[PDB]
This record gives sequence, C-alpha cells and structure tokens, in this order.
Amino acid sequence: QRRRYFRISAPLHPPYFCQTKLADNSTLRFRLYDLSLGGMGALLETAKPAELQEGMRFAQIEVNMGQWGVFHFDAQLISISERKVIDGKNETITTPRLSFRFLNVSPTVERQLQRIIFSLEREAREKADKV
Ligand SMILES: Nc1nc2c(ncn2[C@@H]2O[C@@H]3COP(=O)(O)O[C@H]4[C@@H](O)[C@H](n5cnc6c(=O)[nH]c(N)nc65)O[C@@H]4COP(=O)(O)O[C@H]3[C@H]2O)c(=O)[nH]1
Ligand SMILES: Nc1nc2c(ncn2[C@@H]2O[C@@H]3COP(=O)(O)O[C@H]4[C@@H](O)[C@H](n5cnc6c(=O)[nH]c(N)nc65)O[C@@H]4COP(=O)(O)O[C@H]3[C@H]2O)c(=O)[nH]1
Repeated sequence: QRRRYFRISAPLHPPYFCQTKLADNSTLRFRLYDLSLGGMGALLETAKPAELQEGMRFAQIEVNMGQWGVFHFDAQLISISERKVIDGKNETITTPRLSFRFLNVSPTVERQLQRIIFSLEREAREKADKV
C-alpha cells in the first residue's frame, strides 16, 4: 500500500476546471482528474508551457467544483507525466498529466477536501446509477 489516502476519480465528461497564475502573470488552466486528502491530479489543455515544471509551488489554486462550490488550495507540483488516449481517428493523443501535493493543509482545509470527496463519490455513484 504505497499510497496513504484513497484517491477519488473526477468525471472528465462534465469536467471540473482549475486555474492558477504563473510567475510570468499568465493563467494556467487544467481539468481536475482525481482528488484525495493529500493532493490532486489534473490534465493540461495545451502542451506544457516551458515555465511549468516539477518543484513549483502554487498559492491558492482555484478549484471550481460547480454547484459544490469554489475552493482555493496551496499545492506543490510534484510530477509532470503523460496521459495517452486512443483518438476517434484511432490515433494516440498525448497530453500532460499533473500531480500535486497539497500544502498548508490546516484542519479546516481537509474539512473542505472531505466535503468535495464525498460529493464526488455520490456523483460517480450516480454516473454508475444509470446503466
Ligand atoms: N511522483 C508522483 N507521481 C504520481 C503520483 N500519482 C500519480 N503520479 C503520476 O501520474 C501517473 C498516472 O497516475 P494514475 O492515473 O493514478 O495511474 C497509475 C495507477 O493507476 C497505478 N498505480 C501506480 N502506483 C500506484 C500506487 O502506488 N497505488 C495504486 N493504488 N495505484 C498505483 O498505475 C498507474 C500508472 O502509474 P505511473 O506509471 O507511476 O504513472 C503515474 C505517475 O507518473 C504521485 O503520488 N507521485
Ligand atoms: N490525488 C493525487 N494526489 C497526488 C498526486 N501526486 C501527488 N499526490 C499527493 O502527494 C503526496 C506525496 O507525493 P510523492 O512525494 O510523489 O510520494 C508518493 C509517490 O512517491 C508514491 N506514489 C503513489 N502513487 C504513485 C503513482 O501513481 N505513481 C508513482 N510513480 N508514484 C506513486 O507514493 C508516495 C506517497 O503517495 P501518497 O500517500 O498518495 O501521497 C501523495 C499524494 O497524496 C496525484 O496525481 N493525484
């Protein structure tokens, strides 16, 4: 059991979007992939900007969970990897996968993270709730 916490997968069909500012003052946007009490995974839209790389620390990333609310978390970018899917044209499409570790997780921050996690479990149980 290498992972300390259970990670809940987010729906990409109705994707949830996050964003944060870079040192060059540009905005970075990415789709929420999965979430846990320890961090989160996300998918980039474009190819990774040169500025983006592992080790960067972010203050109050805006995670917009739709009806469930908007949240802001500190996090450290731990790893940039590749997510691959098979095209509708039967082509392999590579896009950057981000792995974050949450920082400064006060007792109230994890309060919020559990709120989001249960909402995602209830939701995904409705995704499978329909044959
Ligand atoms: N540094 C760092 N990078 C992370 C972390 N979590 C995810 N990543 C990166 O994101 C890639 C895809 O993660 P995944 O969707 O959970 O997909 C994972 C997951 O489904 C499974 N897997 C790998 N390790 C574990 C594990 O320790 N526990 C569990 N339950 N599953 C694992 O194998 C798949 C491929 O694993 P990878 O080749 O390692 O590829 C991983 C890795 O490069 C992390 O905590 N730290
Ligand atoms: N939801 C989510 N959280 C993320 C992701 N990336 C990092 N984190 C969070 O950051 C914590 C520390 O990551 P680490 O230093 O790379 O240290 C990680 C990493 O070295 C290894 N590990 C776990 N899962 C994977 C994986 O899927 N791939 C690889 N390569 N390593 C993994 O186990 C260590 C501890 O794992 P955790 O207890 O889960 O604790 C992880 C996790 O809570 C992510 O993509 N999604």
